[PDB]
Amino acid sequence: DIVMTQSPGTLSLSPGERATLSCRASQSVSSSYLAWYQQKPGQAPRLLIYRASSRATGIPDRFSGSGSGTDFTLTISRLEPEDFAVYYCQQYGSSFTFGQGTKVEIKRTVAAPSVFIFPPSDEQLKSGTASVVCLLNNFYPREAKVQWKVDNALQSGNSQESVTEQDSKDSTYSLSSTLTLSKADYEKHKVYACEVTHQGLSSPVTKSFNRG
Amino acid sequence: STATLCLGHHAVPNGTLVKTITDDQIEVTNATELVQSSSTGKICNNPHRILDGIDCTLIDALLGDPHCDVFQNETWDLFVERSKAFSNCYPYDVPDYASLRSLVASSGTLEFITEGFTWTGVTQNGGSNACKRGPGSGFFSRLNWLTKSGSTYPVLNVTMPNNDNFDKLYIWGIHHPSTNQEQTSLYVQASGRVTVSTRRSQQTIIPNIGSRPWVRGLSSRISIYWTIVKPGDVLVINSNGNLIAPRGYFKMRTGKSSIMRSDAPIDTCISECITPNGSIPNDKPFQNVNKITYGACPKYVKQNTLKLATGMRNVPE
Amino acid sequence: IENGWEGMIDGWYGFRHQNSEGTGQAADLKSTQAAIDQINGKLNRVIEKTNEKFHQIEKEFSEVEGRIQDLEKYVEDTKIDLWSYNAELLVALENQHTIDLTDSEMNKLFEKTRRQLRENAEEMGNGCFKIYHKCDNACIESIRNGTYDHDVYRDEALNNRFQ
Amino acid sequence: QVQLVESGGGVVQPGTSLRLSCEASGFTSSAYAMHWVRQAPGKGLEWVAVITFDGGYQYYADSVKGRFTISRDISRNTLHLHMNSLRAEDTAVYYCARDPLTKLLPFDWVSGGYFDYWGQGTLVTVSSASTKGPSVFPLAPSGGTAALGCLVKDYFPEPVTVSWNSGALTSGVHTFPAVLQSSGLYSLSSVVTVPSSSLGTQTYICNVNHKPSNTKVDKRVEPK
Ligand SMILES: *[C@@H]1O[C@H](CO)[C@@H](O[C@@H]2O[C@H](CO)[C@@H](O)[C@H](O)[C@H]2NC(C)=O)[C@H](O)[C@H]1NC(C)=O
Ligand SMILES: *[C@@H]1O[C@H](CO)[C@@H](O[C@@H]2O[C@H](CO)[C@@H](O)[C@H](O)[C@H]2NC(C)=O)[C@H](O)[C@H]1NC(C)=O
Ligand SMILES: *[C@@H]1O[C@H](CO)[C@@H](O)[C@H](O)[C@H]1NC(C)=O
Ligand SMILES: *[C@@H]1O[C@H](CO)[C@@H](O)[C@H](O)[C@H]1NC(C)=O
Repeated sequence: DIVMTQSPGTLSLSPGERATLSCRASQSVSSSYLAWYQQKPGQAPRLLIYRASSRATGIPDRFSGSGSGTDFTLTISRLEPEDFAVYYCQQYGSSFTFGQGTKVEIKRTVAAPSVFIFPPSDEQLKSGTASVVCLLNNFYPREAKVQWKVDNALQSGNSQESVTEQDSKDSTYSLSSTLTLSKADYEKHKVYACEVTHQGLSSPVTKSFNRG
Repeated sequence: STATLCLGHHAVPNGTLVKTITDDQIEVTNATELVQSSSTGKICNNPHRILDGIDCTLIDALLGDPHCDVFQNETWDLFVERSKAFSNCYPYDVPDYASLRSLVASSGTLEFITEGFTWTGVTQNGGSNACKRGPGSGFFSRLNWLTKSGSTYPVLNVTMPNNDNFDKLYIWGIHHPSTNQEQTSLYVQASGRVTVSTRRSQQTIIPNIGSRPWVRGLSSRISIYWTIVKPGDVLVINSNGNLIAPRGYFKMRTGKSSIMRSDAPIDTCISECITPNGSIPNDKPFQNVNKITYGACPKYVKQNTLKLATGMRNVPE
Repeated sequence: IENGWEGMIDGWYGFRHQNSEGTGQAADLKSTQAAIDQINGKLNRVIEKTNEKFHQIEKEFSEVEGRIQDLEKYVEDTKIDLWSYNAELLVALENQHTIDLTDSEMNKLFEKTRRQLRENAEEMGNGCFKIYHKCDNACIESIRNGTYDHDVYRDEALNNRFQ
Repeated sequence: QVQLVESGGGVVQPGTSLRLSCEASGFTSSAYAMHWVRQAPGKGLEWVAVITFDGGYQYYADSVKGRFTISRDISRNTLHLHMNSLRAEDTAVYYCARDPLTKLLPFDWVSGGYFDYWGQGTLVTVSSASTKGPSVFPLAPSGGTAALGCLVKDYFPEPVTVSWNSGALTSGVHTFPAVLQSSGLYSLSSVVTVPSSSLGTQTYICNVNHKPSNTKVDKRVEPK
């Protein structure tokens, strides 16, 4: 079973720059039988290259494929705003197997997040549980770290989060973090805090509230 | 001691026979079939637009035979003429019937446009009990049976320009009375004459009086003719009797339309190759079903099987 | 060779050894893949779609008509005879060449092996090699995986061979 | 031209069975090798199954061997995938793809081909959860110029839709991907930033529509 290993995890480049993605194999393929697929979000993947270097019909001249044996690369000469997407590679040298995918995102300038914290809704707590929400609004790059602290007691295992796709105008991310607690545990403590650390912040920013 | 290293190839107990340039039969490990020889049995209603004629022939539908009025303004990729089709109208015949059927089938549309003809001097909309529509007598829906008005049948000299950017197909006819009595009693002259013409082209038929075998009551007939008028060119109809006038034109198109004769039922499925025996898949390069073909099809060949060896020579012990 | 091995079910070409440790059977993959790759490309050429044809001519008739019907018939008959011959010739060539290429693929596997065992073995004529040196299950798989050095067993194998 | 159209996914309970279908238009299915390829949500592409043009061989990924059978219907030019003994790990959108290369394929370790055309996908959600309607709760405002939103908790299955003032408010809106709670139910948040001097005078109503349960909720958001 040939395994396909793509690098890096995410790319990031400014529009107009040259991109270059890597695909390495666990064995030798068998004829450069290596393909490349593009996949915009919400769409099926579309084929770009086959046999490692042959452009598919209707693919612009800026996508080029290269490589042989074990190490293959996909070169995007100029980066047009249509090219930001996930790129998978696939071998058919032995059975069929897929890479893990390289997302190429837009590199804009560093953007500090704007932090908001939202105590649970009165209606919610009379149904047994209580949710505490934290907003990290329009930041870049994506990597951020939120941490909950109830009465400065570092919280773990009870909060989930999700992130939006890179915004289409300002190319930023936004993050939502939800601290599920029981009604029971909630009226024990007073200070509920959400602590954000991110490249665009000199020192960690802490937003919080007391109960009532 | 020592060691022994043996090389070889696989084999199988039962392999497949195939033909080569020298050997007539020769076993190999596997083979695939290059000749399609089977049919589901039905014609697939996609991707082609199939039109089931049912009890109508394309010409009847074209002309306006009452039970073929459902087929008005109709369109097809492939028109299917069933074998149960009959005529139930005025007894006609078309010189060059094959060519009319073909040229229409290729055009793929019975889209008719009625035109404002003016037949001053004669009685329009003639009918017959051989062509019942509704309660009483009737006619071909796309044809105008003209007869005398009063005691007179004046000489008709009407004209119709083609001022559109496409081609006009006109269908018209002439009438052949069984007797002289019927001739003068309808078209007061003793010998009729129709001359339909464009700028570049011209044809003119004289009617022929005489008894034909009795069909649906009549022993007289109609002869169907056609004329095509290109843009700028102009139609001129000229007759002092026995004319079967055109009510207008069919629009002419050029595309992948045609006609086929088949009694296979139509079904809702996909298939790109159509034969009289039903639809077939065109995966293989050759077919042995029917020489008659429509769409992307394997080529008809005489053989019912051609095995392509898909493995090495098979030698067991 | 001599005949094939119905007991091979994981490949098309391969080895069978007899040694000190036992007797084994392992299939060679690259040579199999080369024969499969060809026969595959072959198929791609023959199944390579068809020709679209829509409104043609009529090929059945209800009434005798003479000259034109005669011509319409002869034309289609001629065509069918011609595509029939083409089809009959196609499979014959494709098959002769198929067979030709699959036994040629054996003769390049066997010739690859002979060039490995420079002179540490002689060929019996069997489609087999007499190896003139101790060769465990680790040793022959060095022959299989192409990773065999002859200078190692050279001094040893030249001995048993020559006396 | 050539088209692939997959059919017959949905919410179904673990262990049960389910058949997916792929209609081929523009080409003969019997002239091509046909694949199934799936994509768990957020995750990447995973090959699942192949059937030769022959119908002669079938090969599967180990994660579905035994349980998934792939079939073709020459007569209807359609491709099927029979899924047995489903489970939560199988939850993905399942693609149908065409292979212009693989023709001969007699072992599970030989070369195949690339995927020429792709369908658009059909979603398979494998879960024990029952269809629940969302409970919509507010997120009240408190900065320079502050923010608000709705919490849409405990619903099943996806998707919900959220709008603000019935579509009148689009700029400055973020609706986050729904996360799966351990309860097995989904939950998401929608937030928006707005002028702060306008809180007392403008009204903000989030419109929540979850039609797998025929639920539709309009909640308002406001300080204190
Ligand atoms: C029959 O009808 C045609 C009408 O088309 C008459 O021909 C026209 O003659 C005039 C001159 O008299 C020309 O200027 C027109 O252009 C002609 N029409 C055309 C070309 O379409 C013809 O005179 C009529 N015949 C009779 C006996 O009335
Ligand atoms: C000849 O081809 C057929 C397929 O067209 C092969 O049949 C398959 O064999 C595998 C195991 O080898 C089975 O698991 C499949 O279910 C079979 N499918 C069908 C449709 O029969 C057959 O093995 C081939 N013969 C040889 C000698 O390789
Ligand atoms: C047929 O179509 C033409 C134009 O499309 C229209 O003028 C005519 O009235 C139609 N007649 C019928 C019976 O549909
Ligand atoms: C197809 O029909 C023709 C005549 O209608 C017949 O001679 C031929 O055997 C048929 N082929 C089939 C049913 O495969």
